[PDB]
Amino acid sequence: MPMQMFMQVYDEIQMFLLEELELKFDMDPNRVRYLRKMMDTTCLGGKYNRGLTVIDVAESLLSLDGARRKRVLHDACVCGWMIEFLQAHYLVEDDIMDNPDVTVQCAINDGLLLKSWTHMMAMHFFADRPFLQDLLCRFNRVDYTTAVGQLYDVTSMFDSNTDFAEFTLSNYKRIVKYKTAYYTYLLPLVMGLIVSEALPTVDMGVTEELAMLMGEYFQVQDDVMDCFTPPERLGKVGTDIQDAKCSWLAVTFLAKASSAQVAEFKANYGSGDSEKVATVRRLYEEADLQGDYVAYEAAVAEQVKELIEKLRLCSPGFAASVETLWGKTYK
Amino acid sequence: MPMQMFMQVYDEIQMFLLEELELKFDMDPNRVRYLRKMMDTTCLGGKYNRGLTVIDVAESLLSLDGARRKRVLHDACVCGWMIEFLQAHYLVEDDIMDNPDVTVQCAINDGLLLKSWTHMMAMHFFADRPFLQDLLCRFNRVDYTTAVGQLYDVTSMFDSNTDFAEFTLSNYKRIVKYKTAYYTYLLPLVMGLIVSEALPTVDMGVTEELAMLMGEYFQVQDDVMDCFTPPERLGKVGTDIQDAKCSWLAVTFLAKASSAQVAEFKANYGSGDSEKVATVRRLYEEADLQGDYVAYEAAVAEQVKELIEKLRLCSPGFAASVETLWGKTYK
Ligand SMILES: O=C(O)Cc1c(Cl)sc2ccc(Cl)cc12
Ligand SMILES: O=C(O)Cc1c(Cl)sc2ccc(Cl)cc12
Repeated sequence: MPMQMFMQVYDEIQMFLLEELELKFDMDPNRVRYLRKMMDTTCLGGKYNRGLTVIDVAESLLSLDGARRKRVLHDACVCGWMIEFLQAHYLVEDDIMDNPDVTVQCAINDGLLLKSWTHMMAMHFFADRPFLQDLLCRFNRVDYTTAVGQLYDVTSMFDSNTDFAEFTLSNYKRIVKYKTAYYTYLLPLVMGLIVSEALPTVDMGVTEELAMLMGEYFQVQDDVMDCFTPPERLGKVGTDIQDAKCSWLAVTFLAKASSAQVAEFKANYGSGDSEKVATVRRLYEEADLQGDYVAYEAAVAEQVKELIEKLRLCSPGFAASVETLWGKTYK
Repeated sequence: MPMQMFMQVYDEIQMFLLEELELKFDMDPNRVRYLRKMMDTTCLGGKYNRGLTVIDVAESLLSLDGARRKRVLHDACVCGWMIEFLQAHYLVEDDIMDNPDVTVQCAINDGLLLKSWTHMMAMHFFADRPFLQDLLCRFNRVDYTTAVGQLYDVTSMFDSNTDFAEFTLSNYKRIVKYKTAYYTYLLPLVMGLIVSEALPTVDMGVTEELAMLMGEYFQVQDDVMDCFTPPERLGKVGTDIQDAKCSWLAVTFLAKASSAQVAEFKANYGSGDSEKVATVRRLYEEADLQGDYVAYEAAVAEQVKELIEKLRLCSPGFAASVETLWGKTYK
């Protein structure tokens, strides 16, 4: 029922958006079909973890009358597609960042449309909901937060706009929090609470802390996999070393390497050269970073498991949905 | 007083946005100063016609108590900077469209921040205004409209996503309406009405029609200047011919050229080659398009002058501000 409902609502949102373009925006069929294909290409195919989290949160909060239920679950699905479309928008923007060219014009246009669609679907489906303004404001603030996170990320290896000054655990956590944790972990949880009209019934502090911790757990595992998981298993080519990213491996290595090992890391980091990437990997391996990875994740897991209990004392149904979100990350 | 007030409010908005980043978003001074410079580079230096239109509309509607006045004029300035920042965002996106590259990453990031800033400044300055929701919805709808206009523009010379099928006056007007007229002419006028709480006191039909007509007048003159005004006088290098744009010159020429002249236009349009661009210019000159330009603009001017009178019958103060907006275009 969750996935089936989520896909049924996608068809509903898509038909609304496309009929609106045809009826109110003067769009010709060739362009409508082009946008149907583009929307399917960019919004479908993933795991829908962000979107499905909204549904899971709402169902927990209404179970713990069928007129309110049907409405809350539909609202949860629209909110879920708002986050999936926001994610689709970020992926398009990232694809331009890693590239009279009409393909680049179309990618920029696609990025703008996908973001505009999050507002169009909200303004329509939640038109007479009293939560519309708060939902829009929290969504916009989270989107802004992500752009700020991207600035921190993209400029991590620079400043005074090659320096390893910002290669610290505190800065790594700043990047993860802003760039990923707010829209991936916090926003789905918050949206599920908004639609359920149960936003003031939860300790936001513990929830924000949980979102940041789960985001941190996810990114550390993501960083390790980028470097060590082979492309056929990973589903992409890992480029963090070449890109000179402020990764968990890089910041952890710099705190435990010797002066000559740091000098060796500095001379080989941020290069496309196969042997320099391999030298970096050798340094991570020899510094027993994969042993430290196990313990770091376990300590984060202990903190997550503890905070869910504090949340469960005042918000039991919500804590079980935060538990399922965690199980999807801990997997 | 208008420009002085507008610039004073810019300093206020800038300091709010930058202090918010420093205090609430964990931003380091080097990045705050970088964003201050980027905001100044992208948002300042223009004529502020869109932003100043908001101020001019508000002042007409409150003159025709100092507590309501001071508030309405400040609100007009924030709305004006929302449109100027929206314009700054479109220009950045256009600059990416005409281009581990950190400069491209930063331009994409700049585009996202400038748009997010329109929401951040609205959510703060209008936090307890009853018009906040309507303002956000009308602004978002206009932004979406512009992205749709960009799709029509960028794909005008294509379809089934080189065809001159879409090189028609009706399609030219569709591009102008969506791509330019809604955010340049309609939005400043609408925002000035919103802040003045005088939105239901005007015939929206005549206003929308005026915005579309002024946008059309502006674009026809802009298209002609792109082709015939030399770069030192124009302030840019005119590239419409090379880019194979659906310009007023191209659509007007195709309706009055002979089969062999159309064949000559088709073989030379959309090329960077100096002699092919010159052949296109020769065709426009020989088809007496600059004679037709004079009459087309005069007919549009007659329609504009007439509709302002209809508007003046029920909304006199507003009509004088629509007259000043028109004088800035007719110049
Ligand atoms: O869905 C993604 O993009 C990344 C992703 C995983 Cl991989 S596991 C997981 C668990 C929860 C959430 Cl919200 C996201 C994710
Ligand atoms: O300001 C611009 O970008 C273009 C522009 C002119 Cl050039 S004259 C004029 C008159 C009114 C408005 Cl709203 C815009 C313009």
